[PDB]
Amino acid sequence: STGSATTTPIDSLDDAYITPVQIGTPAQTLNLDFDTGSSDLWVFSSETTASEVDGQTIYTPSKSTTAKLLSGATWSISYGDGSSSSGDVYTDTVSVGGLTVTGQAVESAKKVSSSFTEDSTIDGLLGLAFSTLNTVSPTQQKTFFDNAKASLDSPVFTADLGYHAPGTYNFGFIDTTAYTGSITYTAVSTKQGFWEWTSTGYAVGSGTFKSTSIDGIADTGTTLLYLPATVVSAYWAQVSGAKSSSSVGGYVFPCSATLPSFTFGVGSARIVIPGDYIDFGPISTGSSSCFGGIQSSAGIGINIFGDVALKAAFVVFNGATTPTLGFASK
Repeated sequence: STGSATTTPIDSLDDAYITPVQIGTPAQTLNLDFDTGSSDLWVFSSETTASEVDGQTIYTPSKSTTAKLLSGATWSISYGDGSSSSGDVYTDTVSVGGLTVTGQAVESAKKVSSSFTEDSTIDGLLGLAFSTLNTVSPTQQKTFFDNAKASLDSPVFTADLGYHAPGTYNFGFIDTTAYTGSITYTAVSTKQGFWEWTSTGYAVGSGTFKSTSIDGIADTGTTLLYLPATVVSAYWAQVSGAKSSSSVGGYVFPCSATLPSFTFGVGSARIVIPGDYIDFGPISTGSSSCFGGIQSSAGIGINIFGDVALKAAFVVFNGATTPTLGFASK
């Protein structure tokens, strides 16, 4: 089997992407944030504290003939940005782009943090990291991909995120028309439960490539590119007037700037992030200070190849017995 679904930016900045997901019988379609940095599929629901719902579409398990309470199971997750959610668990039928999993754990939120409430466009998350990170207790549950894997034509999914435009998540096949040149594959460590890999270096604009190992995660659920302070300083040094602002919470730059590109290495291959992808616009409405899309990972504890990086590539998440990651230009 295969599946193919379009993923759409939630706003003009590409802060996140939503993908429609069918849950239950008859189908209830929710728009979920596919997150290769976590491993829970959770939804706003009829059980979510009413004051914490503001415009989201909810899953109502009592209206699904295939929903079953997973007795005794609870979940609770905290994300890198400080947001969180928790609740109980149902199993139900879940379909993505024509690919159907029966008995998928659907984690129903009883509580969500303010960041989730305040984002009316995201109805939940669909985790695509390794199932070892799943938070359901006392019986850990599998991700949608893990459950689908054996049925897929090939044990892979691909992320093809757009810049200020829709893109695609495919399951079970590699669309050879969706990228240019060849896909370069690189080793993955699953030791931390992430799609963790090592970039071979970077360049800023038309500058020379610096060969240096950068360990990080491919994370569709993180907006920006978070890299070591040395790398980030070298980038922003090429933008007149750019500075790190502790009050704002990262590097800012004059909105009048033309940003240089940023290249990262994948083996001997190179992925080029155009400068415009690194512009996250005014820090507040009407400001002439703009927020940068490359930020320091110092004190995150890990480097994160988030959407800024991934949307410059066609990315293969290869879930074979020994997982790997592939990157192509597009």
